Amino acid sequence: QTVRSSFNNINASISSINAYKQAVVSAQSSLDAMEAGYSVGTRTIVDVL
Amino acid sequence: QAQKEAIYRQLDQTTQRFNVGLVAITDVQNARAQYDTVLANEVTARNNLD
Amino acid sequence: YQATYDSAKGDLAKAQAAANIAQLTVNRYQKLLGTQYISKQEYDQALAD
Amino acid sequence: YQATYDSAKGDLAKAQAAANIAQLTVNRYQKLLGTQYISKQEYDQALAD
Amino acid sequence: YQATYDSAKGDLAKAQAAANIAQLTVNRYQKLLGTQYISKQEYDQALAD
Repeated sequence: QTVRSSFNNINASISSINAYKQAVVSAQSSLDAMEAGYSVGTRTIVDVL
Repeated sequence: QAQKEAIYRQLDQTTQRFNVGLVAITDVQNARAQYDTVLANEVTARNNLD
Repeated sequence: YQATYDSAKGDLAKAQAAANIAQLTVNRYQKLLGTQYISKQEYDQALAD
Repeated sequence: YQATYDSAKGDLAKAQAAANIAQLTVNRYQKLLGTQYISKQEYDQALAD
Repeated sequence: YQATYDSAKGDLAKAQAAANIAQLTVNRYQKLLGTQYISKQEYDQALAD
């Protein structure tokens, strides 16, 4: 039972890694959006923070 | 499984909206992130049943 | 003609009240503009109003 | 006729202020649109305005 | 009469711009309607506009 559970845990971790990487990419895109808006003049410093 | 179906349909709707052109790319990235999170959740639930 | 004059004066008073509130809002936004706590778009819109 | 001329000049000034703020918004949105950070619908709406 | 003609032409240009943006929006909605991703009420409203 321990071997089976430990084998499944690795696949779960791989899927979690992929999901978190995509979330990081989306967050970076949002930050770039806020920075571009702030530089243009449509945003405040609080938004980029 | 039901949640995965709903989230995939929402992501497809967002992609169609972007392709026609109604939303920025940030919305598409957010939808893809949510879909990947749902895929990971489905994998976790399958392993829990096992 | 006195009635017409009274109507014109009332319309002028209404316009003056609108201008007063707009000027107050602009003056309030101007102080916040100094410390980058309000986006330039909102200040431009208030100035136009 | 002087009073009528002054009224016409005031109307022209109001229209010019509206056009100025619309042009500023259009320029900012065109600056943002170049690399897909705002929707094309917003840009079209600003252009129409 | 030249001034009146110019004013009428300006009004026509304003109406044409409004019609153009409405047509663009309704075309995009019609493009999206094929896969059942927008409620028919929204498309009917856009067509009426």
